[PDB]
Amino acid sequence: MDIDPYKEFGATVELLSFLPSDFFPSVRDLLDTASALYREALESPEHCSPHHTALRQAILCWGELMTLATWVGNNLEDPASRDLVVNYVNTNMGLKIRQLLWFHISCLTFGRETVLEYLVSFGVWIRTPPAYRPPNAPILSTL
Amino acid sequence: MDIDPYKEFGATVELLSFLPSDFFPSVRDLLDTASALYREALESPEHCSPHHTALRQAILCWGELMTLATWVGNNLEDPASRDLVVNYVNTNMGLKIRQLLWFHISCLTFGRETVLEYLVSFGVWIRTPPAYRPPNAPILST
Amino acid sequence: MDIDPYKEFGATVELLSFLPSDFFPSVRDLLDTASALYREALESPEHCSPHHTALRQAILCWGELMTLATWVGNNLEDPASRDLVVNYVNTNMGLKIRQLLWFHISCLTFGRETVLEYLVSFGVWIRTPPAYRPPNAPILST
Amino acid sequence: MDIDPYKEFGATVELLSFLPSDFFPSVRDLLDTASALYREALESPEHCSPHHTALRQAILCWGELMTLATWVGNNLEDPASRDLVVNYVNTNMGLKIRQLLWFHISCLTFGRETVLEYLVSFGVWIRTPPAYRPPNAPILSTL
Amino acid sequence: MDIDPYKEFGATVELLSFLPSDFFPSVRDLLDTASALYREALESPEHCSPHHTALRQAILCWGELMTLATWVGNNLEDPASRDLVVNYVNTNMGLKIRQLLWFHISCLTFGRETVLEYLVSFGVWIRTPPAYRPPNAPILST
Amino acid sequence: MDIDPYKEFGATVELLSFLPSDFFPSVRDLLDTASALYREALESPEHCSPHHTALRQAILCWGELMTLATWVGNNLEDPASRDLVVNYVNTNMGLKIRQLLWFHISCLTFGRETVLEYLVSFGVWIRTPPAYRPPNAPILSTL
Repeated sequence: MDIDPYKEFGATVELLSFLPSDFFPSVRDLLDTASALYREALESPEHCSPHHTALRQAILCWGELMTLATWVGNNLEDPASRDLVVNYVNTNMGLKIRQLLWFHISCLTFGRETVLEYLVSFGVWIRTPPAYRPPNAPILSTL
Repeated sequence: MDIDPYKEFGATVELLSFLPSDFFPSVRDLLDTASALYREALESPEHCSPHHTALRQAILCWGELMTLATWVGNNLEDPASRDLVVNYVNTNMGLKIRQLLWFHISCLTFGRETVLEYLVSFGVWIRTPPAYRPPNAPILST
Repeated sequence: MDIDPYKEFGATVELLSFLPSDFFPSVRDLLDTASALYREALESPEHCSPHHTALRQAILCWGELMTLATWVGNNLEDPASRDLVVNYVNTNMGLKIRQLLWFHISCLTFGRETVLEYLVSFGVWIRTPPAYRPPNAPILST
Repeated sequence: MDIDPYKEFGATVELLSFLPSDFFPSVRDLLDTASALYREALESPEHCSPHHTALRQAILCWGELMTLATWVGNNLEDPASRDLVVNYVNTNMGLKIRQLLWFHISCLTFGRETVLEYLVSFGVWIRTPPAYRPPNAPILSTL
Repeated sequence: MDIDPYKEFGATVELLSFLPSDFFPSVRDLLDTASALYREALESPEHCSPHHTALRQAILCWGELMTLATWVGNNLEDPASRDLVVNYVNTNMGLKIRQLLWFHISCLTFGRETVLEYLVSFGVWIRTPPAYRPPNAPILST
Repeated sequence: MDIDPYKEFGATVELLSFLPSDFFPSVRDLLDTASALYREALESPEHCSPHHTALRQAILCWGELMTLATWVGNNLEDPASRDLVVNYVNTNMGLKIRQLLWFHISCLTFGRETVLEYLVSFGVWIRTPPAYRPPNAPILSTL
């Protein structure tokens, strides 16, 4: 089927799109911030929000990838190739895990509302030829 | 953090262990059955349930794997290892995705409780000395 | 337009897929069982139910096929191909008519819900790794 | 058993009989008009009327025939014969699908009542030796 | 994003289809008629209706084509190819611009309901073995 | 008849002119965004607003071009000429689509008024000799 991981949460991949690669922080730091401030919840037996759920679920798919790597490590041979893989994992696939981890964690910290609004305004901005883009981009805050 | 896929849904990685690895059916079949009776919802724009959410995501996770699985086969020159990876993805990672798709699709179909009851009800059979283990094992149903 | 035989009756061509082709019994038997417990109604002059209506029509569709099946055998001179057709009719087209007669006669007999539940309840079994698939498969009944 | 596809709908094959071959329009156009103005319904999960039901069911038997043809096409050999079949399909069998598609669609558009009445009066007419038949036949309308 | 220019006006492209393509009048004609009885409005500063709005925009899209059209014959040498373009424009596209301008100008003239009613009406009549149909096809009136 | 696509939206082509043409984002982008936040509506059987309507219809004129385009690159023999047309479309006609797509998507996202004001405002900035045209420029968003 065609599942947009974002509909549920009133967002759509096309929207969450305009956020440029450089925008999301490190998978680590993402993970890091999640455990830093949602661990307890995340660990707990309480689904805490469709948001929380997804987050766990993602924090997890990521791990599996980490292992796919660590095994491609002590298993794939021709370094050159065993490396081709490890980077695909570590990068492309990573970048994706980043959005997810971002979109969620952030909602968890400013609210689907605040987050979505941000996304909309960020777009507007980023969609602007520099010639007219205000100097600095729109940072996400709590208001 | 140590997040258990199954904690919030009343089960636990430990519990699911009751079920023998070679028992969850084919990812395909799982996907197949999901789209067969949840396409709609899954596709809906309203979490229909934590189960729904989970399932959606797991489906999608598997998906990413499949793409990695492809680009690997389309970017690893040396077959030997390309194939080495193209399987691990397609097989081991598969197991996990398999458990997930089952535990959730299964609940969506029969009910967390029923499902959990099943898991327990299954252990038994499976852990029962061959001497006395019924011909038919327990099976989920309505 | 893409009309699904089974949409209005709460199922769907996809769902019925759960059942293996070589599982619907013989057109005969179907017809036989229909006339055995619905001749009356089927023959009545009041739709007794959308199911009834459908069934009536499907019975009749099969019928037309059978006639085509005959006139072919009585009008195609070259056996080879005459026989070529006389089978396709009698066999492939048959499958479909078979599913139909079953899904409807079955509901008429046990109940859309029960029937639908059955289909789902069946998938399971069928999709269950041989290692653990019960001896007896699920079966409809009262 | 002896099922008259028309009893259900207070009609009988003998009645629906007098309608002459030339009377029904093309299977296509029938189909065409159905999709043109009942598609939605027809597609929908709602049985919409014993009428609708039958219609779907027929729109469908027709298709199967189309395929019986298309396969007799890329499968039957001796053209001469592979053609004998394709025409039986396309004609005799077709003419029948036509009535059905007609009788239903029409009720769906003027009502079992109006339709049946028409049929009765049409008969009367058509059953008349030309010597006495009014010039033009009775067309079906909404009143 | 599947968008049917006709949905919001209670009609559909498949419906507008029902009428034979050759039955819609000339872009010119249509155009001239819109100007004939709507210039004012179309030109007006207040959308006078979804119809007006659509119609307006439609007149304008057509325009851009007539332009693309020109610049082509005015920048293209290979006339066969230059003409291929210049025609496809005036044909396969016009036909659409044709029905679109008709569905709207006609609605603004007789009324959505009617227009719609007309469509089925004719469509059907036109497909009726003449032996049995009103003598002369129907037409739009207030 | 001289029809201004913008008149009935209390603005005019001559006004939008304030915005330097090179400033509208990509048709894609624009489309992408429209879908990110209006698909649902756009798609619906309810005219939702002059904006929605105009917009639906423009989202289409585009496609008609993208199609004339495709067909062109598939029926014109002489390539150089093919590629001539294929650009004048994909590029020139495009800008105009770009304008609409923006102007409408933009009002639907921030409001005819706002949108209108933006223009006048942006105008000012831009009209301003470099010597004095400030750092950031006007821009719609959520502060």
